[PDB]
Amino acid sequence: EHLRELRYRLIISIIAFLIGSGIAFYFAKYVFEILKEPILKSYPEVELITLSPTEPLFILIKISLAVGFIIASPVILYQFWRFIEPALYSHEKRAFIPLLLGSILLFMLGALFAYFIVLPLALKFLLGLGFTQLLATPYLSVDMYISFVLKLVVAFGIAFEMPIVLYVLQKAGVITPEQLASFRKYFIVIAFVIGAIIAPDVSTQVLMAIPLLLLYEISIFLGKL
Repeated sequence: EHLRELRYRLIISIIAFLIGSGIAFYFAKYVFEILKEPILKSYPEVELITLSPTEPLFILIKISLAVGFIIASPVILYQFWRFIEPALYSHEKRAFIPLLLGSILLFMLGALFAYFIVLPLALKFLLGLGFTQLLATPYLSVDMYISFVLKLVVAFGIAFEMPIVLYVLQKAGVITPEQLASFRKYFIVIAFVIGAIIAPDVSTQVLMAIPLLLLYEISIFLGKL
């Protein structure tokens, strides 16, 4: 039965996923403007053009999905939690609700952080480094950028979860604070691996990474038993 529950909770997450995608589809052209402002106001000379033959949808869809995972996270986190505790780890259920709410706001926070802190600071190191304006004007490619923004905004939105998800793991006794202090070095690559999978150059890869690592240090810090 431990095996069937997953097949009955996963479908509840994907089905809700398609609901947040259908709704977002309409707010795609809107959410799309948002993702442009950072560049349309900071560097108006920079020109973003669809190098593609006529693929403005590919961008509208990719967005309508990721962001769709943002508005649907409230259900996703719910199904997730209700599949592990009290299910298999915790027990009390008064600690369940606060888990949902917290994890919920932590998602919006994890989502806001990147879009308002990471992404902006990223571009600054991408083309905002010195008077290197001559090598970049009708050069900007919407894809590279847009694709970057989203992937970056999501990875961070989720990454933020590790804490709470790991916090509960420790309180239950599955993982001790020390076991992590010994995984510090190994995790460093993790943050540098994910940081390389979405960031173009070192400056960016390193940038975003640090924040995750740092937050991961908060988790262990919370290790107050």
